[PDB]
Amino acid sequence: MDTEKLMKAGEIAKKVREKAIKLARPGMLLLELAESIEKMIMELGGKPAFPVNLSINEIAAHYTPYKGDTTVLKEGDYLKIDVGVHIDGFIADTAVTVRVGMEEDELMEAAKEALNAAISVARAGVEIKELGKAIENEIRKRGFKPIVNLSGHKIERYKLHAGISIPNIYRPHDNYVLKEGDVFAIEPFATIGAGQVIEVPPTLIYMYVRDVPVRVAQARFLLAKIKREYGTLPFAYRWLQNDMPEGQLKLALKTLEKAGAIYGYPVLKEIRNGIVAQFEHTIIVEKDSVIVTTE
Amino acid sequence: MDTEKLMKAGEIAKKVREKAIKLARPGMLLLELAESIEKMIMELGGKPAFPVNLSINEIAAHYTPYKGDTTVLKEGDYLKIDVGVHIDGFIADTAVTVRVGMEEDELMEAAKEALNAAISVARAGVEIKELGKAIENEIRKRGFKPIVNLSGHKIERYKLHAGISIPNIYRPHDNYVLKEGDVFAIEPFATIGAGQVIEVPPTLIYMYVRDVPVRVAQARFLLAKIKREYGTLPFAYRWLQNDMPEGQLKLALKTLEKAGAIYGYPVLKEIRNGIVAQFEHTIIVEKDSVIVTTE
Ligand SMILES: [Co+2]
Ligand SMILES: [Co+2]
Ligand SMILES: [Co+2]
Ligand SMILES: [Co+2]
Repeated sequence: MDTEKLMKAGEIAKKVREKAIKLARPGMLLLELAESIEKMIMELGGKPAFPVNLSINEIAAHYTPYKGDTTVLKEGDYLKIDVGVHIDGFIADTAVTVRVGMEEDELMEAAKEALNAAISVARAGVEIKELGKAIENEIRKRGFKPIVNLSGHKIERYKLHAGISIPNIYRPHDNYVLKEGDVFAIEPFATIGAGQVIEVPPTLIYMYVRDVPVRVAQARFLLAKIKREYGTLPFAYRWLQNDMPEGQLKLALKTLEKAGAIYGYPVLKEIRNGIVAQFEHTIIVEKDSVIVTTE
Repeated sequence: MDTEKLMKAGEIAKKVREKAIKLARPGMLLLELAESIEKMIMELGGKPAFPVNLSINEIAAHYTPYKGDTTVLKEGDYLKIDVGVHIDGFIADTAVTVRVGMEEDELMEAAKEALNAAISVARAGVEIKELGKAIENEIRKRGFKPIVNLSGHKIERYKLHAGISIPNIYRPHDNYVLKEGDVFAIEPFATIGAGQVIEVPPTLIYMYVRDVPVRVAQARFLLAKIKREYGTLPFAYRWLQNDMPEGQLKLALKTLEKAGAIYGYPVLKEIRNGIVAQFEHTIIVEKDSVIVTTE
């Protein structure tokens, strides 16, 4: 409803993402990197739209450190930094892949070019299948495979994944027409593996879905807290770690997940352990072009 | 508006579908089969929602005979019969695979069970991803591959493919939640091939997409007929082969395509030419269950 906040969120997302790239040096602790970016988001005037994802190599997405994580970056690691910022619910979602301490390679170039190719065809009145075809052709002509179950997505106020997605493959019936004012995150994922991700432990990210009558008090009040503190945007297990002892925390989240009150987003790994590269920008559809808010 | 028109469309689609199975015998002309099915739809009181698709073996979908087509069913052929009926815009979309002159096999069973699995979990409140998972699990545990770029779809009045899809694979962000009153066609495709379909000539089905000024007169009268008789639902090239000679028809159709008035839907073939099996039903989502309009 207001492009000013979408542009502000995008400007902030761009700034933090570019600083995150500078911090991604061999030896950097992931936890330290994550907290710096999220603090930087704060210091600039926005709130995180979701916890910063730092996904290494075959880990495609949904990895955000936790208090006690000793993972450090290593030279040669294909680190995907996925950052989201929101200004009053208006979101900017962007991502880049850095090969730690090294230079970009062909796998990375395929994902980045696929993104450029989809932005180039996007405008009001274009069918989503057109973006999908653009993305897939760029990835496949370079000898890589697109990830079929991870895609771009429509973004609405306080709703990161609005329902309509922009696949990284051409689907003949993806006939949703981009409308003026539509906000979408386009995110090609390329890999040398099979082209599919699966969920694996641990679950570091969750999202509130519904108020469920939970009996045990500890879980009942956590839902209430999650509810008004995070609302409908994804939150990290890390964000709740100092609020209560880890043991009961894990139990409460489980109880809430088992009752269907919140849903967990387990780490996503490429099925054949193939390295995954990803690039992403958020766009606002205009009549004849698109505005890339995170560029 | 009314679940009654939806129920009515489904009853006719089922009857017609059950008749088509009986006629799928060796030596049957696809053209004879398509014409009989479509005439029966009209005899029963409905109008085709799309032309009867008769897709054999590696041809996954979008094949509908044309006048002069000599294709006949051979014993052993995996015939996918996809039929749709509408009653004043309210659609029933259903499909079955028959191994011509033979009994059902594991490939067909996987697709069928995948469908039954998705339906058993569907009800208001469930995210689309849960249906994707159910489908993918039944196809994969039997050793086959779900088709990644062909899938189920939300159905709206006079809109066969409404935007929201139900994939045959699990995607973690398919979080559209089924709502009471939603109408969807669940359609698992399974194959022994790679699991992906590509577009190949000919284009035997088209669909009116936008009201554009046509400079040519026969193209303009043609578009007038399309808008008048088919509206926004797909139509077969076959349905127009009598209005004007082939050459005039081809050129008028190309002018309309270039003008952006209609969109062509080429035949879909499994990329590694693997046999494709498909089953499909239309469902109306209820509070605690679903009505399968096409059973
Ligand atoms: Co992102
Ligand atoms: Co995204
Ligand atoms: Co169908
Ligand atoms: Co269908």
